[PDB]
Amino acid sequence: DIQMTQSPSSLPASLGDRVTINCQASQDISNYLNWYQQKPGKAPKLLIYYTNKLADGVPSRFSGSGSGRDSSFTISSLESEDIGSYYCQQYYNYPWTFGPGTKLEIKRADAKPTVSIFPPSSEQLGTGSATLVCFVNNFYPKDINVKWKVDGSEKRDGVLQSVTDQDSKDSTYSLSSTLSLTKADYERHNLYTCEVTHKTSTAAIVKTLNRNE
Amino acid sequence: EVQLVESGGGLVQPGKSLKLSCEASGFTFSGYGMHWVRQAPGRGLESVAYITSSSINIKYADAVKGRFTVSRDNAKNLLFLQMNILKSEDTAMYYCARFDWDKNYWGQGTMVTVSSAKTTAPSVYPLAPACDSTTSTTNTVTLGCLVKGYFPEPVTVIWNSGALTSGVHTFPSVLHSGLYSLSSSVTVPSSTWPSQTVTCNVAHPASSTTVDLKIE
Amino acid sequence: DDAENIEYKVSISGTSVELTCPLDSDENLKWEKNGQELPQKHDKHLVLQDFSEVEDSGYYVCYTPASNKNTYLYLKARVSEY
Repeated sequence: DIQMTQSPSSLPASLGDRVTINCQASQDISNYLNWYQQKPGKAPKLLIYYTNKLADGVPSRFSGSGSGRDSSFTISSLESEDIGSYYCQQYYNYPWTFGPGTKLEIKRADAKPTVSIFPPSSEQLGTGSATLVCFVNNFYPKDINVKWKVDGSEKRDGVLQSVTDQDSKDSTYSLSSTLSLTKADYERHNLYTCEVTHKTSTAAIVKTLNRNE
Repeated sequence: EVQLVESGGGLVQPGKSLKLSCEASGFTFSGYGMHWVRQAPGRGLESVAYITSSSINIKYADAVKGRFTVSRDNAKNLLFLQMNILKSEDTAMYYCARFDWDKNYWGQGTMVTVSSAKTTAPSVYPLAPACDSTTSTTNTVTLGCLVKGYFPEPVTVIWNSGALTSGVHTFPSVLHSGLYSLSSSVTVPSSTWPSQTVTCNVAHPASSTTVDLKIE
Repeated sequence: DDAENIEYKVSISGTSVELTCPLDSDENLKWEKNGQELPQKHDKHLVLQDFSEVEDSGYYVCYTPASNKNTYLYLKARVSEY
């Protein structure tokens, strides 16, 4: 039972450039290696079979290389549609050992997030729960870790950050931060803040909301 | 033309049973070796089982070797996977496939989820401000929808009953305390709201609950 | 658990030499007469009509993209030798 090494497991790259992925097995696979393009939710498409050999109707640019205990793969000049997960898999012995999973991130220009802060719903406050929410949308680059400042004090636990994949229309991300709690701790403070930690603007921004308004 | 259809997955509690059943179309199935493959979310892709054209030789992946059992009916062109003694490892999406030397036939796949957890309906709460609700960002009211405590996945968020899909953002499910929860941004100018109805239609499959909470 | 992939059956009938493969019928099956692959030859049974100790003799490999166990088979007369 063989084993696959994919390097990298995130390849943010500009469009139209020599993107290279590497695969590595335990013992010799004797070229019986495949490559796939799994886009969104559904099934992975085969791209290259028997390493060198390109499959039916796969863009000329895609080049399967490497032999013996190793292998590689290269989108000659990364085009718009080539964005998504890439997998190497072996066919030397059953079970077909599969590769980890390299994800192609389309490198786009930079974008300033749009910070929207929300007060826990009236109906929710009534149920006991008082979970707070904040949105930071349409931004690039990737890296941001927004914080919660409940009356000047950063609330460490009870936070639930969630980020989307690059938006199809512009390749910009999105982020929702869910500050979970009840009226037990909520009814103790009045000024609420969302700490925007990004290079996109001059320094770092916040959007505040003080309970008594 | 060479269509494949994985049938009957969904939730199950641990150590139970499940029969997955792929259907072949457009080929000499009768005499074609078949595979069962899974994509265990996050954990990646995995081969599950392989059964020959005549069912003479069956090969299982080490992880399932034992508890799982592949079979086939060459008359009704059906590939079955007989999963028993299920784990949380076995929580994955399963596809049945024909693996050629140059071709690859995958089906749509059925999503199998293994958890001791009970089916939970979701809490649907709206989102809009009143303090630092300073006029309009650049002339844009950003509005949310919160979906607290639901199990199992998924849940569909339709803004304005699917009409308004222009500038919407529905962030993925965050599992906390064995229960997923999601958020949903919708952005229209201040000319659109509160002027018009911006209704958030949340729909869960399991609990079969369809909320339609508008904002205040 | 189940039994794996068996071994070759060389039947000979004067002119011809049949070659029952260790695998299954599979259709996706590949037959290889020493490096050089066999043109759309796919059943478990290969009939080497009018066999020649030079032309039809050699190393034989029957393999599916499953049992790539790449199990040889020598020939001419004495099968599975030097």
